[PDB]
Amino acid sequence: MVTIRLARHGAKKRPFYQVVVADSRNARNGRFIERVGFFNPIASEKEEGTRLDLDRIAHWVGQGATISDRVAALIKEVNKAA
Amino acid sequence: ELQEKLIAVNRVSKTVKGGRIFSFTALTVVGDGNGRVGFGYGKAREVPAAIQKAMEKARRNMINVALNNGTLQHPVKGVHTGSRVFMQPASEGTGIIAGGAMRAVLEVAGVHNVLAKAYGSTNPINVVRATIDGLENMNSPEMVAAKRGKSVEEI
Amino acid sequence: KIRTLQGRVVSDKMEKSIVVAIERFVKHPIYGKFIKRTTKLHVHDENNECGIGDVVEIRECRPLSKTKSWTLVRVVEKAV
Amino acid sequence: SMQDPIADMLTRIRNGQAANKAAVTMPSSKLKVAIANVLKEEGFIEDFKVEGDTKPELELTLKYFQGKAVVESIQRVSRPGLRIYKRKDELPKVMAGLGIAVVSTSKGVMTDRAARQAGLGGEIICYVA
Amino acid sequence: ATVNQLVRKPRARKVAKSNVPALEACPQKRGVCTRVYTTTPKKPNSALRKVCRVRLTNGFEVTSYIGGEGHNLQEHSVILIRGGRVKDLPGVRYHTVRGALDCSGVKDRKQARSKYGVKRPKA
Amino acid sequence: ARYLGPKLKLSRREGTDLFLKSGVRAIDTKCKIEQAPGQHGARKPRLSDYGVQLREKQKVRRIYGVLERQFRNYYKEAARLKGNTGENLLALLEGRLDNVVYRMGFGATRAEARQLVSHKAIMVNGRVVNIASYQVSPNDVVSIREKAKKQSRVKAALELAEQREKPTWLEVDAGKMEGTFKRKPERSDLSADINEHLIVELYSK
RNA sequence: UUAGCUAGUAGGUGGGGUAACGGCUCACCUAGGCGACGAUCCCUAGCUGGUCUGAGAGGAUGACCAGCCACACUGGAACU
RNA sequence: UACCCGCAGAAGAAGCACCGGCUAACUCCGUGCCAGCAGCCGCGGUAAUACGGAGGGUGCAAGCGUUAAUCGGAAUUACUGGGCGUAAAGCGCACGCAGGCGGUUUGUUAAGUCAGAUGUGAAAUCCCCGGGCUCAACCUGGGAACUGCAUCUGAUACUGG
Ligand SMILES: [Mg+2]
Ligand SMILES: [Mg+2]
Ligand SMILES: [Mg+2]
Ligand SMILES: [Mg+2]
Ligand SMILES: [Mg+2]
Ligand SMILES: [Mg+2]
Ligand SMILES: [Mg+2]
Ligand SMILES: [Mg+2]
Ligand SMILES: [Mg+2]
Ligand SMILES: [Mg+2]
Ligand SMILES: [Mg+2]
Ligand SMILES: [Mg+2]
Ligand SMILES: [Mg+2]
Ligand SMILES: [Mg+2]
Ligand SMILES: [Mg+2]
Ligand SMILES: [Mg+2]
Ligand SMILES: [Mg+2]
Ligand SMILES: [Mg+2]
Ligand SMILES: [Mg+2]
Ligand SMILES: [Mg+2]
Ligand SMILES: [Mg+2]
Ligand SMILES: [Mg+2]
Ligand SMILES: [Mg+2]
Repeated sequence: MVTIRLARHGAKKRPFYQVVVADSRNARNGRFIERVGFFNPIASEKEEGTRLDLDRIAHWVGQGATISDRVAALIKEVNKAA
Repeated sequence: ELQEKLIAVNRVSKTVKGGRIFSFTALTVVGDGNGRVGFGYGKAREVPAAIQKAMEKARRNMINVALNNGTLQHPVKGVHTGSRVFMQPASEGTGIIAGGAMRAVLEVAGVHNVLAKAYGSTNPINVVRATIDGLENMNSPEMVAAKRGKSVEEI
Repeated sequence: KIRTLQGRVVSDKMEKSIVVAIERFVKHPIYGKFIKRTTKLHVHDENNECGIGDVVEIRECRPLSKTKSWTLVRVVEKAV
Repeated sequence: SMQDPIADMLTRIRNGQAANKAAVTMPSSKLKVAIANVLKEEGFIEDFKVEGDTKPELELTLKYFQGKAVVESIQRVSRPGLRIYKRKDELPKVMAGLGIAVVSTSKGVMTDRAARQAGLGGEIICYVA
Repeated sequence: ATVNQLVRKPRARKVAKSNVPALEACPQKRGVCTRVYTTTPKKPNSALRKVCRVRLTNGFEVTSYIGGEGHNLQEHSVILIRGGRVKDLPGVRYHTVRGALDCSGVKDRKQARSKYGVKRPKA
Repeated sequence: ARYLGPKLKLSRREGTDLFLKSGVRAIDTKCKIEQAPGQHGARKPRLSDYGVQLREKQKVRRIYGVLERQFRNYYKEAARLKGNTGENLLALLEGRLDNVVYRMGFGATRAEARQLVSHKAIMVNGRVVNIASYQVSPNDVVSIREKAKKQSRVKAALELAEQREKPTWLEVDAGKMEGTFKRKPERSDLSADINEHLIVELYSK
């Protein structure tokens, strides 16, 4: 079905994830429906590192989109941050 | 303070009973760096006599061009025999981007920022001839105002 | 919301069908001249009320035959 | 045949001007009269008149300055063989604004400057400097 | 000239005809030496220029220059050829790559060695 | 990747002192400064228009210790940047760390300063920077790190520095062996017998 | 240095058919339909975002990344 | 692993093409229309800066040259932006269908043309200002751009009906 997950861009040894809503069958870095956040695991954390349009994430869940283990974590982490 | 530039030197030849007589030609431009440009062309058996005859010609036979803060008023086309010539007022910082023959003319003229290009024959004597006349026929925001009989914003 | 085309009837021979030509001017992509282009459409004319030469208003609809995806809305001018 | 009378108008101006003629005259037309209006209003000619009712002859009084023709160049742009239309944001300017382009709009014939200021595009009839 | 005319018959750029068709847009080609000989050049020059006829892996058979002073090439020598005409030798449109395959380097070269397939001399 | 050969040859070919030695000596007592290198140095070059453009670009490159590829890329960036390209080229050169290290007097030459940089003797903002072409920014503080502070090269380097004209846009504390890149140098800060527009001309044709 | 092409052909009625409109299919009827605004035939070719070049307009191009299509030894076929 | 500290010693780390004009860089010796060079012109028969070696020099540099290949310069297919008396180019001449173009006035229409609004023009790429790897390549935030298409509503001077 439709799922919200991380498409891994960035460079070798320097991962950078683009959070995307997509048909789960399409390849990880392939066709998606909507971009909805990003996630830098290598951010200096002096400034940002994790940004989620929670309004559109929820909208898609409301219509049955599932959510990665890793995005489900980010959302709990970001909800905690503020 | 007048600026003078040697554009091209060339060997021509004349034939007589005894054989070929070789001589030289010199094409130069003088300018005041502030809107005045002359070109000269001299002939002589030795090169120095030729480069010198030309400057002499270049000093008189000099004309004025209505510059605009070191750049042109509007794009201009020039033509003479083989050479079609084209020039544009560029913004500040660019400098003169142009062929050798034209650069020398524009430099000594005081045209600080321009886009130029020569089409057809790049024969130096006719290229410079075509540039000078282009700059010379180049009219000014004030003369068009005078012509049209109105000192509107366009003045 | 009534998208529509206007053109003239080049053939009325078929039973309940018609051929309509839509002509327009178009700027030439390279040389700038404005060129006539024509689009011929097989259109449905139940009742065959459209005569050749007529000027008619047509609309797009579902497939009616291998080549008909348009039907008649109404006649505009006729019998020049 | 006489399939572009506007080029004809431009040219009669250009040639009589080159021939240091005091005036030029041509069969009239609203469209010529609309262009003559712009020329006069922008000071490229003195004045103009149309005379007669059934076969109107239009007359343009040319203009000279330093024993020179005020009209330096005058060229047809759009033409029967190749119509040229421009949008407001695409309107050419002649001599970096020193000259003018005559433009025909939904609100009648005016200069590039005018049409620009009035948010319009149109058929580019000619350039004049 | 007319717009109308161009609208009926567009501007049509001429397609460039190549000067080394036997290469078929390859940087070199391999081939067997069919004949290995000398030939004299065109006005105003004069010499005995070393050339070879070479049947290439793609069937083409061409004449190719053997530059440098001295070469040990014969029939059935397998060589590598590259583009490059010999101007005073009409017909000759390729050069042999000295020091590749069966073609040896020029003997005793010190300057421009790499254009003649010559190793750097121990020194 | 670095020019390693004789240095005064370069000065001799360009017709000027390129500061490739400390300055302890009048350069004319170390070489025939006013004569090109080689058998035909005495010969005069009746030098083409292309020639003068080439030599001027070489001159600047040889001053800063930059090879062609990097220097061309410097031109490209100067061009892309806003404002006069010629001046932008010199800002970029003058912002190099090996250069700045030299101007604060930590190195007798840009070559020596570069070695200081490469050999992890220089810090920027208390952080070790060891690549010569590191672009230094306004308000940065470059310093000799503690362990490199007792190197006698550095003391000598600061002495000579005190005898050169003192650059405006740098605040140097000789005691601490730290210094501050206050601002980008203006054009007027840099020598006036550099002809950038020639270099600009060479790279536009 | 290809000018004519077309019998399921173009349309109509009705039955059948598909997940669904449809000559998709069949019978009957009408004689149409396409074409110099290039049909038919012949040669070549996956298309695009874009890539390279060029001041631009253009020219050339369609590896790597992404979107669509097509194929899975060759030709054909359906089953789930 | 990145990165940080320590040890040993300049220690293990420089080649390639070019130097007649175009084109930055010149001399000697050898050869003698030979051997050979050659992107174009063109070098070689006794002083060859053009062949080959040397010394010297110029340009690049972990590359440097040669070949192949696209565009550029090429206004040399010219829409922007060319030509046809003698340079390549007016059909030997006329009539004429299709086609292109069409004098002047009014009204009408509103397809061309013009304006506005709305939707769409995937992301990446390009560009701008920032952020992150010691810098850079590279990665990345936001923007701008996608100059296009379509629908609706208007304007009516010019073109078309
Ligand atoms: Mg020419
Ligand atoms: Mg490198
Ligand atoms: Mg049925
Ligand atoms: Mg194929
Ligand atoms: Mg793959
Ligand atoms: Mg692969
Ligand atoms: Mg793909
Ligand atoms: Mg199969
Ligand atoms: Mg030289
Ligand atoms: Mg050579
Ligand atoms: Mg000799
Ligand atoms: Mg090539
Ligand atoms: Mg071209
Ligand atoms: Mg021509
Ligand atoms: Mg005659
Ligand atoms: Mg002829
Ligand atoms: Mg005739
Ligand atoms: Mg009305
Ligand atoms: Mg940074
Ligand atoms: Mg980005
Ligand atoms: Mg963005
Ligand atoms: Mg996009
Ligand atoms: Mg009308």
